[PDB]
Amino acid sequence: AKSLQRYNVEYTIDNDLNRILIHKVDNRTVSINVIGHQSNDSDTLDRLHHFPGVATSVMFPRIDMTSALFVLLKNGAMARVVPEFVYTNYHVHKHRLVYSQLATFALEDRTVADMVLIGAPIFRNKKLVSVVTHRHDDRDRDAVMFPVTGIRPRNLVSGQIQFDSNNGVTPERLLTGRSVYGRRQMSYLPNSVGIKEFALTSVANRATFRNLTRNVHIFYNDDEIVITLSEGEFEISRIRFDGPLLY
Amino acid sequence: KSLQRYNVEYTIDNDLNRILIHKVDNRTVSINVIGHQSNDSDTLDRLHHFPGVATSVMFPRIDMTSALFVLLKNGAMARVVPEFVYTNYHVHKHRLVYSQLATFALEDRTVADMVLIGAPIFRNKKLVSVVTHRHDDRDRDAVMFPVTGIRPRNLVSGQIQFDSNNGVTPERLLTGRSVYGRRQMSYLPNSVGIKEFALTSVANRATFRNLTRNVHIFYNDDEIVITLSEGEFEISRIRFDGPLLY
Ligand SMILES: [Cl-]
Ligand SMILES: [Cl-]
Ligand SMILES: [Cl-]
Repeated sequence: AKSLQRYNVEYTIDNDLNRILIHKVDNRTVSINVIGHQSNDSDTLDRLHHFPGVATSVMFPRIDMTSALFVLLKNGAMARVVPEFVYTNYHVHKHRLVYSQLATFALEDRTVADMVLIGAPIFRNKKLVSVVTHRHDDRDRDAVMFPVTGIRPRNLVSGQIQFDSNNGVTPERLLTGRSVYGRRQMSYLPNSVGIKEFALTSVANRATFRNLTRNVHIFYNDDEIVITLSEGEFEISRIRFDGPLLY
Repeated sequence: KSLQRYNVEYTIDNDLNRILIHKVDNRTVSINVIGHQSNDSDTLDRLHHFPGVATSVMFPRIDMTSALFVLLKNGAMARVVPEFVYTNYHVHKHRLVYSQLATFALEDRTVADMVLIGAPIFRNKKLVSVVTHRHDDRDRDAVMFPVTGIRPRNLVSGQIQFDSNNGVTPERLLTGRSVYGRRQMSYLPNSVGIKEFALTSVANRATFRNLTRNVHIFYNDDEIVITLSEGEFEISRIRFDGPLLY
């Protein structure tokens, strides 16, 4: 297999897995690995930059929500896209959650969207800035949405959380009439003790939960994301910011 | 005797240059402007906490385009638009409460000096928040006033429980340094340098397990980094836009 080239990127197309593999950037060998929401926990990813959905030996710089980018298509042409939307994505590697709001572009033409392969280079002023990781067919917008992973854009939030649990992180939809405390979402009144008594009881009993297994939960709806870190049932921390969550 | 404006009953305290709100919506309330560190009274525990306040009344979400009216010491009101974003925080009983907040600016310092700590802030003739902190943004040459309450859309809020009795003291992130956990360091030694420090701390994670939890807030004009650490091991970080109200 001989490598194709575009701008500062040498790559190949893998038709079995329907992916693009980047072999060189700026004239040297790189490792750019698209991760699902959960990595394989390989030690060799430890020494790479992590942004949601990717572990990369190459820095992905900050983009804004107004400048045009060019994403490489399966046929060698490129699509001009403006990442003016905001979606949140995440992955877990070795008991560390990496999450961020990310600038996100949309493709209304699903013929073009199907030509965008996992791992496809995303260019800004003829230099690689990111690669295609995840996609989400948005019902309400009737468009396929593509986050552009990399360094946190201005006006958005990113973070990381170390936890203990081996089941990883699985986001859960926040049901109507429920509020979150720690690991749990509950209605205000009992039935289940109810969120107000639970939160008060968990805080009062802080010392019994000290040093127990740390769990991270991600509660989402269309409008809001809540991320909590808990030990036992005690909520060590919470973060709240705008959805949508790419999931 | 109490003064009354819209749904609020209040008094002006001249000795302390602050406004005390006694009633909202025909009932007795407790609205307490907190510094960056509360006195840790148990009576604040059952109140709503938003940065700089503990309040028995809900402060609803505001947007950054609609007009608000802040009550002045002379009984008149200033029309303000909270179009700016600042971050504020306070600590109550080893819990940090922080949030980006919609913030208005007063360029006229004579009017700003008529805005008192605790002054009611009105939206459509109903209390929505109160004046808490202010900041002379000598860059934009205006006095900035956060409007504390529920996190506005597009902004971030959070809370972190920690152990240390010394509270949280923000620190300016110096040029050429990067943060890991409790520390900001340059990349190369002279100490150990942040790259070597972060790797060693992550490798030695189990040696810091269950040690004292500290929260640090690292800031410059453009960015705020908030970390939670046990010993030197960074449990979590969050990064978002400055400025910090401090
Ligand atoms: Cl590049
Ligand atoms: Cl981060
Ligand atoms: Cl919060």
